[PDB]
Amino acid sequence: LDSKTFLSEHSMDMKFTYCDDRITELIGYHPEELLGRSAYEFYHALDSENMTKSHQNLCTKGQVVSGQYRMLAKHGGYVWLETQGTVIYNPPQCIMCVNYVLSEIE
Amino acid sequence: CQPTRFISRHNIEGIFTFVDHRCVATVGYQPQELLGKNIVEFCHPEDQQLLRDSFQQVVKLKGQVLSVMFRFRSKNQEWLWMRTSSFTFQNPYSDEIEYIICTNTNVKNS
Ligand SMILES: CS(=O)(=O)c1ccc(Oc2cc(F)cc(C#N)c2)c2c1[C@H](O)C(F)(F)C2
Repeated sequence: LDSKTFLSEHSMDMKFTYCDDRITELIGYHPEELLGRSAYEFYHALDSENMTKSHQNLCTKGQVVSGQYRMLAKHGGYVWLETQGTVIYNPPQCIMCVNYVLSEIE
Repeated sequence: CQPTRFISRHNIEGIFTFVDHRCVATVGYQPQELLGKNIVEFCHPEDQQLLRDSFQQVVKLKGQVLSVMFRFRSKNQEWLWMRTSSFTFQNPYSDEIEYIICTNTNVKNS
């Protein structure tokens, strides 16, 4: 549960601006190699249209639960995850993601 | 038979900045589904790096043609083989940052 949960932060274009180090012992990536890159680079092809839809829901509602999707692991295979996303607006500034790893690797 | 092919322009990062509407019949997305997203996001995980290094190289090649083959995810979520031929353009009356002109064709890998 907890040791399977990490935070990431995203710009409104879905790029990583920050990621917890915890993503290393779970998916392989180092956070630094993640920034500047679209989350989109990483979804499995079959989840892509669904994530697009959640992103639309996230921008229109302001908070969403993604439902289940797969992320290309660092050293091959795909890890299942579920994410809670929350738009932080100020007076849209960024997207906070709470990411829970459902499964192990492939 | 004429290959399906479409024109696009990108910034040096790879973001679509212009899309020729011939893309509908080539990859099934509308232009505005492409605009503002990086071309790497429609690319196969095994080919993303090569595409990134292609865009990096295209700028060092003195405006000559760079070609690359990669799998592109159609609006159907099918992997299509694309040959993208690209080159820089930089208007020599100015010193504005060069951008990248792409021709994108559905080809056979065989
Ligand atoms: C759609 S959602 O649940 O808010 C969501 C989930 C993961 C999201 O990004 C992530 C975060 C992560 F740890 C792994 C992956 C993957 N694969 C995508 C994003 C979202 C938002 O679109 C976003 F823009 F904040 C980016």
